[PDB]
Amino acid sequence: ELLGSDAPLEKVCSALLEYESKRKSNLLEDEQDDIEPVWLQLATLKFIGNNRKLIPYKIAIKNPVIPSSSEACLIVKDPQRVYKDLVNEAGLSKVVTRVIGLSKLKAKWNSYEQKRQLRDQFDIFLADDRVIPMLPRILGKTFYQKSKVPVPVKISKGTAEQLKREVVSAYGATYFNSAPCSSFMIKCGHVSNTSTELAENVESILQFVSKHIVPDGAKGIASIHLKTSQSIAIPLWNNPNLKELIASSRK
Amino acid sequence: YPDYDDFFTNTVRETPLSSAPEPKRRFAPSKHEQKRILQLAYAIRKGRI
Amino acid sequence: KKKGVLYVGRLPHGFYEKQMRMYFSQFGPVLRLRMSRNRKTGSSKHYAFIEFESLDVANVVAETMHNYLLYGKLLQCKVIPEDQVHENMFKGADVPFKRIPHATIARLQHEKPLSKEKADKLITRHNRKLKLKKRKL
Amino acid sequence: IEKFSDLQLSENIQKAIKEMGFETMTEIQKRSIPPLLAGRDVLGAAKTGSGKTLAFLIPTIEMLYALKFKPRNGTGVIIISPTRELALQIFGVAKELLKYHHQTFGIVIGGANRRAEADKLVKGVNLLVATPGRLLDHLQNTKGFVFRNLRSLVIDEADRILEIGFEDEMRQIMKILPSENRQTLLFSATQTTKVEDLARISLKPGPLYVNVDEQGYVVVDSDKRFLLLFSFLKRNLKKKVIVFMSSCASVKYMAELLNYIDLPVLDLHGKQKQQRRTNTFFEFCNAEKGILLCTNVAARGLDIPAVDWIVQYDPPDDPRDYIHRVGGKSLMFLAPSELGFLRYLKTAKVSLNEFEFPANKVANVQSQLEKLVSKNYYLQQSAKDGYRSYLQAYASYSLKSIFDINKLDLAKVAKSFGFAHPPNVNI
Amino acid sequence: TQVFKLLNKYRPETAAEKKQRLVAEAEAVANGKVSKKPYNVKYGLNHVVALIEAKKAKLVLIASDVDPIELVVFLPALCKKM
Repeated sequence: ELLGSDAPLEKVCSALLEYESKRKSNLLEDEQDDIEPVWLQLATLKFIGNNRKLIPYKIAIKNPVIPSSSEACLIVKDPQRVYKDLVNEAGLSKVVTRVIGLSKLKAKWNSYEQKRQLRDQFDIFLADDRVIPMLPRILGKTFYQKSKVPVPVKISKGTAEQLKREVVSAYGATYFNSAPCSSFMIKCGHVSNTSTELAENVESILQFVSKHIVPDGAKGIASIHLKTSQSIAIPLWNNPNLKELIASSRK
Repeated sequence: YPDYDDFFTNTVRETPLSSAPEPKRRFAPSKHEQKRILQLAYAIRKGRI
Repeated sequence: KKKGVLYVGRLPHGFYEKQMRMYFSQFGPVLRLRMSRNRKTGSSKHYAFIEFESLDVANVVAETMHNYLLYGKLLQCKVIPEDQVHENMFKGADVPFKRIPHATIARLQHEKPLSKEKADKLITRHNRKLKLKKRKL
Repeated sequence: IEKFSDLQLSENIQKAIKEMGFETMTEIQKRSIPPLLAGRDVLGAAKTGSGKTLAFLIPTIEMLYALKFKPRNGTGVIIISPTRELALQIFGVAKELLKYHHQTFGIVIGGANRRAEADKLVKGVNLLVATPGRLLDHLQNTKGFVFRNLRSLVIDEADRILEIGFEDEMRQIMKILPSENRQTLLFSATQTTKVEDLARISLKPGPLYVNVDEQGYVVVDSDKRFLLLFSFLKRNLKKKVIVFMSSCASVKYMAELLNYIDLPVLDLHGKQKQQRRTNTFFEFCNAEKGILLCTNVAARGLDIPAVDWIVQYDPPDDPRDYIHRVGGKSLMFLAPSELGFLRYLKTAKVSLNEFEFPANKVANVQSQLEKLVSKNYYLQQSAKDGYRSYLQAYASYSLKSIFDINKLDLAKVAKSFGFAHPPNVNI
Repeated sequence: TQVFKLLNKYRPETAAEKKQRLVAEAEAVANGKVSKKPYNVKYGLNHVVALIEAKKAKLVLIASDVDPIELVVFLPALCKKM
């Protein structure tokens, strides 16, 4: 309803799931449960970004997009033994596979090959909130262009329960990297999600977008589409007032 | 004055020359220094150092 | 006499056009110097070409700077024979690159003063744009 | 005669048998041990895993106690095994049985330090487990090796022994060894003409006769063999996987390494304790999920439970037994130089499918793997022993045309075992 | 120059520096009391030859003016063989 006083959801995403299932068409051994992701497209009436803010937006979502089996590398400010002990204490070893101090990340991974090796070893890169700004360097375009952007996990006080809470929140939230553009794509989930779950993901993302991405929210929104990596951008909703909004803004 | 003939070192030997087993000193902290440390600790106790 | 063209590759970051000319002019005068750069951002492609007034000078520079351990990189200096040296290969030499901020221009193009006729020329037949997707359905 | 306590054995053997967890005798044990205790020459035929190991070890150890043998008496018992891995398996059992004894035990095998084995022999080894090739070498060249007091001789799987190519060595060994007052044993899985011929020359006249009687392959290079395995095991952690190898030292190293990189695995090696191995195998059978490592010889005779994946990490030392062993999913790791195994399988009339993998998904933890192996003394020592036993098992393979050690690349193999350069292992 | 820049990061500790470190440990033992393996360049002719023959050497740096040249005349070939 926040979109245009209506919510043309549900039916649209169920149709997208039916399309995704229906256009199905050696044997391989290293198999995964990877499925086509759900991509929500959103067009605005102005560039929402002044510059690429290399810090993702922790869009909390109730159906996690990151599979729970994903291994995490935690990037923390030195010392490193402290947070290695905390992860072991809180039982995150199956989740936070490796903890790397910042200086050790700066020294031991200097080559692009080393950076690429470290990048592919892990599925998600959690990073301490007070070391995110360092990470655009030390990682470069190997991470920040090849779809591996560190996530700002807030562990400043550093105790077992907050680490667990931040990690589960980190997996439970989707991330979008704001860049200068009028149109942007945000992950809502995967096809394995049901029609209701994806729709719940869509509405939560739109609520976050209207507040923290588009300064004027739905009035700033131009059109919305649902899509996967290959499918049609199915139009979820279009602005009913854009005829006058574009005239007022562009004057 | 014939040119140097590498009839033996023209190829690389893949394995180490020795098959002797590796001792444990090379994986444990040094025993010479631990002996020296205990001798120094003695001299500190006796006021020599 | 003969103008020798020298290719330098694996340039350490920061060994750019000003640095190359200041360094290579030591061996002798440098006629045209161009280091390849990307279209969109103008960042260095880490290789360059230099023209020396005499091919012998280019031979001396090639023999002294090839496989030069510089900032962890071996500098690849090899003379290109003139029969594959192309006349346009120096196009834009000695001229500073212009980093066009396409994101910034597109931003202004998004949000610039506009009039009613241009708004009408913007909306066009968006219904047809919706209709084309509906046919795809 | 139902239990081991039925037999009139000494207390030291009784305590050893109780420790190993053997209470009920098998059919071959019932038909063999009582006549063997009386010094009766026996020609035995038995299937895989019937219990022949305890069948001939118990009477000959009881014999060793009765004669009160000492190291200066030299060798009193010689047990011949076709291969190193079976010889090491027999040797391990003999250590368990002779735990509460004073008679000395020793093993002389191929690919081992011969200069060290000769020093062992001159000291006096009462119970000797040996391979025909190395046993003949010691019987000829080793000065100080005493075997004139030999009273017991046992041959295990002679049908396999002749197949490997020990026709000349076996008859040479018989000619050298004394024959008078020597209780001789011959166990065989099959009764071929060569077996009966070896029985007639070796066994005393009128011997007592006892008789109790769909594939998948991955073509992976040697250096990527472990990395593909580790990635595959991580992928199928929530399943029931059983992996077969060619060496107990190889099994010990992989189990130690996988537990060090935090991949919980089980092994049928333990500390080479029979009770522990039975307990571990029972644990694997009970749990619906879990992964167990073991050798082909250890599997031989063990009832494989319902397993989601059966993996042949190392080639099979008995391809004839392996093809009938199959009769979840079966996978076998193979190398490009070993692709002749496909032709042999086709001649054996077994259907096979091919499993391929993308190089992207293979975990590239080689640099970390060699770091830990170099940084850990016990990991390194296990890696060197696992690597050495792998090549020795590879050199002794029956299929010399298919599994050629010369065609094998030593640098790649060591890379799998955690080495930047191959260790100096002598064959 | 670049080789010696790397070498100078791995110089062995001077006898005075070694004494200072060991006394520091001695005080802890004396009053109240796990370390990482050291890292340094390898020297000594017999020691380096054993390292090449063990294939542990990553880089060998041979002096060009060893007066009895027989001391290192075999070294380049040995490094080539290994």
